[PDB]
Parts: sequence; structure tokens; C-alpha cells
Amino acid sequence: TNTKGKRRGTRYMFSRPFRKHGVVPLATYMRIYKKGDIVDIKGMGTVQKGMPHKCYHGKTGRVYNVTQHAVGIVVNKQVKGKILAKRINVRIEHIKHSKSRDSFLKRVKENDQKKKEAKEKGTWVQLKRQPAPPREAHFVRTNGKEPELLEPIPYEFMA
Amino acid sequence: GRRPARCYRYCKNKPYPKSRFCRGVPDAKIRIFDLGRKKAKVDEFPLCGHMVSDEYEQLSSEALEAARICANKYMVKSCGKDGFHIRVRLHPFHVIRINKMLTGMRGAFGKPQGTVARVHIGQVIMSIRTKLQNKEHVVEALRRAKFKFPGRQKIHISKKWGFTKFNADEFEDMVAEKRLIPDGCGVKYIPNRGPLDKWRALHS
Amino acid sequence: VNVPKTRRTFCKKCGKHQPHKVTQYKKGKDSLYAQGKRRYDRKQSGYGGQTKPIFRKKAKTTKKIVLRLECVEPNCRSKRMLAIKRCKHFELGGDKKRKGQVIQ
RNA sequence: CGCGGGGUGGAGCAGCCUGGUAGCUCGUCGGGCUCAUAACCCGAAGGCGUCGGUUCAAAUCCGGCCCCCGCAACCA
RNA sequence: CACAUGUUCC
RNA sequence: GUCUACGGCCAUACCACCCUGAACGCGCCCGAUCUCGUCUGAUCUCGGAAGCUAAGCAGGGUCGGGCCUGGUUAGUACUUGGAUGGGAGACCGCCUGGGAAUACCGGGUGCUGUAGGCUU
RNA sequence: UGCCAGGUGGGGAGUUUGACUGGGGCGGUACACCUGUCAAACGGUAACGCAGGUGUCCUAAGGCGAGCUCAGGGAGGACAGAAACCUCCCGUGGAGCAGAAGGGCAAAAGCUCGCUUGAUCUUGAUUUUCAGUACGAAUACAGACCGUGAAAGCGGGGCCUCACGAUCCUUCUGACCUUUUGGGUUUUAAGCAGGAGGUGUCAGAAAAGUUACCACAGGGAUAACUGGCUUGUGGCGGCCAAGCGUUCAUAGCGACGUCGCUUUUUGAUCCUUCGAUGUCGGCUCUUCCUAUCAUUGUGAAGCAGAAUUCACCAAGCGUUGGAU
RNA sequence: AGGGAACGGGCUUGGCGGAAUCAGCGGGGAAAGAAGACCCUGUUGAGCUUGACUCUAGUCUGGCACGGUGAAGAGACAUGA
RNA sequence: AAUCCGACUGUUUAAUUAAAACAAAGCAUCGCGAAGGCCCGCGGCGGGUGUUGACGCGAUGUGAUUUCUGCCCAGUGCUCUGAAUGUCAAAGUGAAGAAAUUCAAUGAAGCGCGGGUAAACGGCGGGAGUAACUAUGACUCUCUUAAGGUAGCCAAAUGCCU
RNA sequence: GCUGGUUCCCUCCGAAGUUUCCCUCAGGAUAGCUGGCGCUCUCCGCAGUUUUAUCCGGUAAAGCGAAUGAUUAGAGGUCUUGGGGCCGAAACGAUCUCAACCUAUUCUCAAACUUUAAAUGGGUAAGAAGCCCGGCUCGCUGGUGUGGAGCCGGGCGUGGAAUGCGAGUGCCUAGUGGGCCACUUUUGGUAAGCAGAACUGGCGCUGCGGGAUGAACCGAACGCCGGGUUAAGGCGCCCGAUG
Ligand SMILES: [Zn+2]
Repeated sequence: TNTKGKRRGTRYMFSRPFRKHGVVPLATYMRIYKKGDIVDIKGMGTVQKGMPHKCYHGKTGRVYNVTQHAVGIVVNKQVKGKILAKRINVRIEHIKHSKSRDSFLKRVKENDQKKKEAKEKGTWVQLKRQPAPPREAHFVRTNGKEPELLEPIPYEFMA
Repeated sequence: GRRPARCYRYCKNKPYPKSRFCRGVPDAKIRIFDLGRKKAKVDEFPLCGHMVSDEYEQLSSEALEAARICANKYMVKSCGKDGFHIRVRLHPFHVIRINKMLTGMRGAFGKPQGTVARVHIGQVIMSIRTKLQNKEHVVEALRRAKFKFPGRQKIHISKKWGFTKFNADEFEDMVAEKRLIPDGCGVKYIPNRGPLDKWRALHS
Repeated sequence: VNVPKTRRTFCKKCGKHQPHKVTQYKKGKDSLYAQGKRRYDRKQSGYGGQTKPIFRKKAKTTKKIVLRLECVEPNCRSKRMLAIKRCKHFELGGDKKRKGQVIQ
């Protein structure tokens, strides 16, 4: 049986990438985080106080509390029977804006622009996203030359 | 006094090299990995006869020594004492284990017996280079070394010039046009990316 | 471990950081008239051998050292105990170790 | 846990109850004695477990600490 | 009160 | 075009050598009474402006190293799923989809925010 | 003599004599924890799996502020050389940060100074094992008193991952605290809150052996036979050929290597049986196998004869009397 | 013979099998006789031992009461030069 | 004709063990002079030894005859004396307090301390130097805990190697 | 807490040998699985699925001419030193070297190495609980009716990827807590019908056709029947079918 330590198997998890050691960049510290922001977790090995547990590494949560120099968020952790909406306190260097939501917000703004537009026209423009359709049958040409014949190679022992 | 090679033929466990943790290992039987006229240039031994494995197995150090002596013994007799240069391209680093009896398996972890060499399919075991008139002297001598190895091995004569990574049909013109410089057993590849004073060192 | 005989720390009654006198608290006498001692003396009276267990499986080789903070400022005289981690050596107010000195 | 006592040259015993010299043997370097050996007699080292104080002055009387054993004791 | 012994040939 | 002050990204920015710097600047530089600290005004602090691009710094260059980004390596190695596939086994082949990393060969050698100058 | 108090008291009485375990016992702790790996790129994940470590230590090795760069290497300089001291240059850290290991750190988190005790008091919330319960550890805060710095800030112990313990009982501390049962006062005692005195079998009984005089309830969940898988070991047979064989590898052999068979040895496992399968040998007797000792028929010999070796079809027939 | 729960009378594939019996016989029916006693578990006991944990009979010692009488001495305390 | 054991006659596990086992005469100890030694008994001015008195009673070890019974009291037992006195309960004494209560001195037996005892339980090794081949040690020194197996005997009923 | 037994039918639903704790290991408690009792809504909402964007890895692979550890072989070096000598009193003067060191190469690796680095996976978001406005409150923060949060009032329906399914929720509650096998990954062991792990599926709990026989193999899961057609297997006879 393995030990029950807090930082078990974090040899490569809470380690800085190659040629990225030293002083932590200042743009991560002074980012702003409001309530309800979608935030993912990536533990940074330089700072140690406020370090999240390894089970939340790579997961994403939602901000419910903002303190002076730490942000409390609600993550979704599954433990063997259900997902727990649990509340953790974590320092800023482990906090990054999640851009998964940003694609949806820029779509809503673009959809509402095209919802106000053509409202005086009435045209049903395709508003929902669609999957990849069939490839819309087309003519393919070759400029005079015939498609050159390809040939399987004879076997030769390279080694 | 040891077990036969049937017990350790297959690559059963993870690689277990001799390191800080794996200590107390008896020394490998193979010490010299190449002999012959090794102090030779690349212009006089352009054959590059290779021994190629065909299975995913383990080759013991005493098996490598067994095929080292018998291949070298006939090769000296065939062309001469210094008419060849042979190498073995398996260095035994994996360490096999023994559960020695006198209890059962109550806390039974192995003790090192010796070294062994992991081999893949198509990886060169033994390399021999000599002149062009000793082509049949190398092939049949390597057939004698097949009997000292477990499993199936195949004999291939490569198209490489000596123990280098270059093709033998086009090895000459780079030497004449000065893109390759021999240095004993190997050759020096000269790219057009270094300082121009290095180009002025040659071509003069 | 070494702790000084004087330490300026918080006081409950005054509410401000004041200097305090540091000493080690030692276990007092059982006083023979506590509720548990009177219960145990009545239970052990008469026949029946012994009623309550005797702990004879000691494993700790140390004790948690305890201080006794005495408030030196007059008319307060507030006493307090501060707990420090386990150690087998403990002395008061001596040998500040003189960093950068002869090793022999 | 509270009533005690004792730690001493390279090794074993005093001097402690009363403070004034750290001593006696045994191992070592030698010197004498007997014609010589042996035995015996002598000179020399090298040391009061530790801290502080009372005191003209401490190993000595004191208090606290490290190493031991005598006892009596035991509800986390 | 102790004192034991002085390698062989001449 | 360029510099100073404070920065953001943190090597396309670093490292080694060579060359050029008009103006403003940045610095080199001259001193130690006062503020200050040392064994020593070398460092730090203060008071200055006779000289200078010598250095720092800026720019450019090296069939330069390094770094960044591509081709090759290679649909190779590997791998989700499948078979009453092979093989004595070791292992391998096929269908289905995904898809690497060396060596080697190319291109590039900092952008940019605010305030304040010079080229009036 | 009666009653108390102390000592002795297996003469007698009651009870105990932990757990895991490739049977049990012995050995160890895999029983409470910590690191890397196994661990199959979220997490979790086992074996008496591997290398290990812990029950400490620190008045500073804690908390600020300030200044420097370390290990190592090169060049030099009286004694001074391989290492004593001083200077210059290179130096992404290859040293150091208390310990085992991992991660992290360069005008620091390292080295050296100045000052200090945030190692102080009190609510709550969350994480870590989790049942999402505790203990321990930690993370943001909030209310105060502070330390340091010029300030921003930093700090309510140790750069992070372990360094530790419930009920009851006892001790101490705190309030102009409550009760002390008819009223009042005091001593005492019982409470409330916090800390300590420990349960290492570490979510915590108070606990020595033997039984061949033994008994009971069970177990093939588990050994001591055989049988079953495998063949480490034993035995047996092959392939290559450095050499032995007066020269000649293969008449007979055959090292260094390598491939296989057997359950007539010991092993490994516990799959069958503990509502019982009588557990060694010897005697007697029946049958079977060939890996053939001899006899039948043969081939080859370092087969001149004789005698003796190697090989083949071949189990039909034999393989003894005795000392211990 | 095979597989099976790893040794079949039953199952499968084959060999095949013919009423009712008598006297022997010990190959088998993992024959019967007994909930294995050898091994282990039980928080099941019993006998015995002791440096196991609690006690205790007995025994030794001290005090109180039964316990009265007289005479010296002696120890401490005290008075105290 | 020999070996081992038990001296022997005797007894023993009725129902697997008839013996080398038990007992036995002999030998050597221990306690006790009677309000005592050993023991029984819930109890008593109780009872057995005892209708008895050291040539006796009670508890032991060994096992005829002959010969001998060596060393060791460090350990565990047993026993002896002892203000030379560390510890030591109840009761009593002194002091403080309003009292419960607290403290102090005193402080029996027994443990310690000091002797004795091994026909008490028991134990009886090394190392180092050392004799005219070597070897070995007649001799000398040290501990652990007190000496280090003496007289005798054997590959034994006692020896793994065997 | 250990064995043995535990009595009528039918219908419906239907498991587990696992987490943690216990002097716990033949057993209990607690979670998990199951059954029953129901309730709140429908005639938005939820998915052992996929797609679109967004992050996480350090495993397979590969590398060491990149760090750390291990390691083969030759080359060019100069005085960076030294052992053997040789011409030297001696001299970095000369001189053939031989040694370690340095520089470019080269062979082979690492579960407790890594610059790189997959496939399979793990979180999200894909609207009404969302946007866009106007205004009040704040004892918190505040050059600035600044920032943040909370309250109000109002407008946007064009239900903002695919696919399918009526969903949510509250009580009691038995039994279980000895598992085993198999494709793949993988630990110890030479190996094992050996012991121990991950995912998934089976036996346990399950009949049927086939593999002659049969736990786990292939197909396929079952109310009682007729016709037709097949899977896997098969079609000389046993034995249906190539007579
Ligand atoms: Zn105070």
C-alpha cells in the first residue's frame, strides 16, 4: 500500500517546465478574477503556500470568493460514487483564465449582432452551429496530364 | 554453476540495470567489445558484414563471449591476424535475478546472477568489416557464431562503408570533394554550417 | 531546545503585549481529595483486588514541554502555559551558541 | 514519582561528616643496593564529572545538572 | 623476619 | 529613425569576437567638508562637470554556437477497438482510426505599452 | 483472644499469554506515518514488491529588513607544496537550504549582520486519509495586540511533502464566573474554557509459559502422504566446434556456449480429502516401460586374435546367495 | 481414454454385456468401525509451573482492649547555668 | 564366554508399557526440650504425631559392599547479629488553622548492609607469554561471574560430524 | 463470531465478496449494490456517446553528438602533469613514446534519467440560472456619483452542436463484506491450473446451439407453441446437411 501523503507522485506534476525556472512572471499575479469566472487549475512548483491538491490539477472550477491574494473556487471532484461540488482556497499562481468559455461568449455577441441585423429583413439565417456536412459534390480537373501511376516498393533488407 | 539460458531467454521484466539501487552485481564475463586490427582507417575494410537478430529475446554476456571467440578464432585463420575488425553491438546492462533456496516464497526477491543484453527485432548483434576478397570468409564465420546464440538470427551484408552510417557506393566522392574526413575507425561529416575559417582549413 | 527566561507576548487581561517571566510547569500533588481519587479510594476499599487498570505499555521517551508565562507588570499577575513540540533536552536562558566561534 | 548514597593520575582505593598537601598502590623512564641476575629501596610525570555562590581560601559545606544502584511507590 | 640460582671440557 | 525612465511577453532577446555611434541622453570621469559606510570614497552615500566614446549601452556582421520556427526522419516507431489470423512459443501480419521523437537540411536573430527628449 | 496496619505468601483461587504471515512456529512490521518507483501520461490502485527514512532537532535552523554570491575550475603571489592566506577571470547553480528522497530557490528560500518573538489571543470556513467521521497536518480569511522595514508588504513557527494520540481520571491556568439542595460567610469540593501527564497492537484491553495426561466446536479458508501444473535442482539426450586422442575435431571424447525430454530425487503451489483414503521399511505375488546388463540378429572402432568400447530392431527370457 | 473439483459405477467416445447360483478369495467399492487426536483457528476450556496480572489461607511484626500493683533506671522533649 | 543397567527379596500403570521405573537396608543433612517441630480443622481450654521425649518425632537427597566424594557462596535460596543504620504502614506525639486538613519528628517487622552455608539449587571458559626440530606446555598474568572439570570414565543408554 | 437443519404455490424486481474502522483476518459496524413504500412536476430537463474550442499529463516511443548515471573503440592535441628510459652536471633544451586530462567523433542503454513526445483518456462551455440597459444601497475599497457586490424596473424566444431517453426527490430496508476466469497492460517467481494489481466482459446467479466430453471459449441470453430464416459451427457413417 502506498503512503497517504499530500504530494505523492508530484515529481513531474508540480515541476516547472524546461528553461522556465526562476522568477515568476508578474502578469499572472495581477490578473483580475471576478465572481463566476471559469478558472482552470495548474499547480506551479515555485510557490508553496496555497498550493492546491494534486487531484484538482488540470481541473476547472468557478469563482465564489475573492480574498486579498487568494481566490476561492468551487471545483467538481468525483470520488467513487458521485461528483462533489467542493470549495477550495488557492493562491494566484495556480490560477489561469479558462478560454473554453471565451469561444461561447464571442459567439453570443456575434449571434446577437446577426439577430438585430436581418430583423428588419426577416430572413432566417442559420443561427445554430452545424457539424461537418458531406463535401458538397464538385468537379475535379487535371490539366492535360494523366494521373501518374504509383507502385509498391520491392522489399530490401534495410537493417 | 548457473541455470541454462532457457530461463532468461525472454524479456519478461522491466529493464533492471546496474546502478545505485542495483548494487552487489558480479562483473560481466564480456570485457573487450572489439578486437582485431582495430587501429585501422576506413579505406581498407569496406565490407561491413553484420549479424542481425530476428526475435525479441535476451542475450547473455557469456553467450556473447562464446560467439566472440569462435568467430574470431576462424577469422584469424581465414584471412590473417590483422586482416579484419570485429565488434559486438550489445552491451549487457540488464541484470537477471535468482531466488536461491537452501521457507518458500516468504519475502522472495531476487539476487543478481549476471548481466544480459536486451535485443529488438532487426537490431545488429555483431559487425565485421574486412576487404572485398573475404566476403565468404565473413558469412560462414558468422554462421558459426549463430550456434552460440539462442533463437534465430539472419546474416546480412550491409551496403555501408565500414562502421560508418554512409552508403558504400558514394563514400568515395565526398572524400574527393572533401565533405568527409576519416579519423581512425570512423569518418567526420563536414556540414556547410560552421565557421568559414574551418572551410579555409581544408580546400588548400 | 533553548528558550529565554523573558519573553514579551500577549496578555489576556490587559490585552497588550507585555514582558513575561518564563519558567517550566511541573505536575503537582494529586491532593488525595479529588472526585476521581475519592471514587477510586472507595472502589478499591474492601475486597475485589484492583478495579481500574494500570497502564504498563509506555512507548513515549519524551514529554511535551510546557512553559509558565508570568506577567511581570504589577497588579495583573496573569499566568499562562504555552505548548512547545516534544524534546528530550530543555534549559533556560543560557548558551546563545555564539554564531561564528571556535569549533573544538 | 520521593527518601538516599557514590563518580578521583594511563587503571583500583583515600583525603569529603571538618575546607589549608590531590595522596597511596599498580603499570612506565631511570637511579641505588649485591661481583652479577632476582628480590628490595627511591626521584619524576600525568588527574578531583559539570555550572554558580557563601567563604581569608574548596574535590571537601552548599544548590542545579550528566553516569549508576539501594529502597519503598503506581487508575491517564 | 628474607637470601633463590651461577650452562658444559680443562 | 533613435535614446532615457518605468515595464509586458521572457534567448528571434543569450554567449564569443570585430566594426560604427551625428544630436539629446545614458555613462565613463573629478573630488570627500557636509548625509552616509567601509581596512581602504574600490563599493555605497554626497558635492560636481576638465576631458571621452576607451569601456558600459545602441546598431550591424560572423557559410558562428545557442534559441525560435519548418522539411526530412515517417505514415516509420507507437497506439483505441476487431478476428475461430499466423507462429510451438518468442513475436509478427491484416482491418479500423489516431499519430511521434533523433541525426540531417532550410529560414529568422526581438516585438510592444505609457511618459519624456534628439534628429529643432 | 478480638479488630486494624505492614511484610511474606503459586500452599490455594480467578484470569491472561496481540495481529499480519505463500500452513504454523522462528525471523521481520509490510500494525502509525513520509519520498521516488511499480502505477499502464487526471486521480485511485495490491503482494513479507525495491532503495530508503521517522517517533527527532532548532532562542535559532523562526519573522522581517539590509548587503554578497555558492560548489568547482584556470591564472598568479615568501615560507606555502595536492589541500593553510590574498587578488583577478569563468561560473543556471552542477553547492547550500538539519535529517531519507523528490520538487523548488541566485541582488533567494543560500552566506553574513541589525532588530525582534506572528512559535501571542479568539470565532468560524476549506483541503488532505475520508464514511466525505474524527485526530494530526495545512490552506485562505476575520477580529485584536505586535515584530520588522523608509514604505509597499511580509510573519499568527521551521521553503513544501511526516516528526505524532479519543473517553474517564489527575494537575495547572482564567473570570470581582455558576453551584455547594432551608438562609448567609469562609475553607473545601463539583463545573465552564484552554494546556499538559498516553495509550507505538499508534480510532487507544491492564496480561508469562507448558501439555507426549489433554478436551471441545470447527477448517481441506491451512500443513504433515499420494495425486494435479512447472522442472529451479537431479537424471537423460541433442546442435556448433577451441582442443584431447603419437600427427587427425567428430573411433571414442569434447571445453567456452546453446536447445530439449522425464516425473524413479529434492524443490515451488495448496487444486482434492481433517463427520479419517491406516503414515516407513522388509516378505510374497501379478503386470507394464526402455533411457538394453547379458542372450538373438547387426553396423563402426586408435576391431591382428582374444578381451573391450560406440550405435540400431529389439522387453521374449533372466538379473542371485549372503555379513552389517 | 478424455474432461471434470486436477484418480469415475453413472457423463462423452469406444470396448461390449445373457436368467438364478455354490465354495473360496482379498484387486477395488477413495469398504466399515469413530463430527482426526498429528496441523491450524476459536478472543472455547482443563491439568501443571513460575520472575505473568490481581487476590487469599496460613505465618511474622506493631498498635488498641481484656491489662492490675510497687520499686529503681534509662531515652527524648522541656527548664536551663 | 562377554557388555550395559538395576545390588538383591519385593512392588508398580486392574483393561497395550513388569522395566534400567518405584520401594528397600546403608550413607549424609535440616528443624524441634512440649506455650516446641511438622500438619489437620470454619470454629473452640480443638485434634494427629503422642499410651511419644533427641538411640525420638517430622522433612529431605543419594541408593548394597570397596574406594573416593575435588574447586567455586559471584547468582538464586536458607540462616546468623544489628542502634554500625538507608527505607519502612497503622496507631501515638509536636506545630499551624475556625475546623476538616496540612507539615514535621519518631519510625516495628520485612527489604537493603555485613558474615556463614554447595551430601542447598547449581556452575567448573578463553586469551597471551612460555621447555634444544616442530608440536605441546611443567610455570607466570587478566576478565565475565566465584574457580575454571580434580580423581576417574567413554565414541557409553551420554559423540552432531560418524 | 463454529457445523447441521429451517416445511405451500404463482407473479414481479433483483445483488456482493468492495472503501474505512475494530486485539479486526471463519466476525461485526459503516459506505456501495437491491427491494418495497411513496411524493413533486411534463404530456425546460438528464446522458460509462459523439462533435466544436479550451486546458492537464510525462506512459508507449525516442535521446544521450542535450543535462544525470553507466559505457565501447579508435583520432587530433599541447606541456596540464607523471611513471619507465635515452643526449643531457642541469635546463618547458632536445627527444621516441607510454599514461591519465582536453577537443571533435563513434557502439550500447536507464521502473526509482530526460530536451522532445504520442494514441487511448480527465475537466469544462455549447443561453432564459444568458445578454443589454437605466437607477438606488453599502458601515468594504476608494484622485474621480471610482472599483466591487447586492437590490429594483425594463427589453430581447430566432429554445442558439448531433444523437437518444418522461425526469427529479424523501423514507425504511434484507442479503453481501472467502471470489474466480478471460483479451490487453503488468509485479515477484525459471515456470506453474502459482501468488498479487488496472480496464472491460463473463461464471458465481445462466439455461440453449456449437468446441466429442466441460465454469470462464465462439454465437446467443430463456413465458407456452406453429411456420420461415440464421449466428458460431459444420455437411463420408455414427449424426441433420456437399450423394
Ligand atoms: Zn498581564
